Amino acid sequence: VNSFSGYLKLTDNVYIKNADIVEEAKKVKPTVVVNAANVYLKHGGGVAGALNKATNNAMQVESDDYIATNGPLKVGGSCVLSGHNLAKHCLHVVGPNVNKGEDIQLLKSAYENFNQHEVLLAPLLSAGIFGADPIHSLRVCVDTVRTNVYLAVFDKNLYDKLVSSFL
Ligand SMILES: N#Cc1c[nH]c2ncnc(Sc3c(F)cc(F)cc3F)c12
Repeated sequence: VNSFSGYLKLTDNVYIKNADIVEEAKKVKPTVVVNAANVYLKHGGGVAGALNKATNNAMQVESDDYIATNGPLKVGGSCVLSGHNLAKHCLHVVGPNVNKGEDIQLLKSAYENFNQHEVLLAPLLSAGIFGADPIHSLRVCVDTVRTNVYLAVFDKNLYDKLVSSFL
């Protein structure tokens, strides 16, 4: 039993809800919140911009030190950093950005990072400003992630479409 509330169950391990991931993280304080990161951990907009703002820029400060030490992530890769006031940990996962020409096949690799954590609160990877089809992102999620994932979908209109078209 966990503290996530109001989710629709899609599969044995994938759950979904119309919610603002920032407000959902602040309420649940999950072990792991997933950020829709880029390789530079520059959290400017989309989910990353919103998560970073909620930490009062502490996520960005931590991230800049991480990059100065380690260099950029790979597309499809991830790193674990602090969750600050939102979660115990933040798993920064880089899905391919379609508006950058990156191979959508890397989306499966990106979701594989979720399997290193038993339970996660997460957005759909590569959705929103990363330009991929959210219906496709949900399909890859369900077909790749084996651990317990609670998906927050900000757009109520998109959420209803994701539910109604789910196979
Ligand atoms: N900005 C911003 C946000 C603030 N809270 C959020 N909670 C969830 N998602 C997003 S952005 C987004 C989207 F619009 C569509 C999609 F398919 C995947 C996404 F990550 C935000």
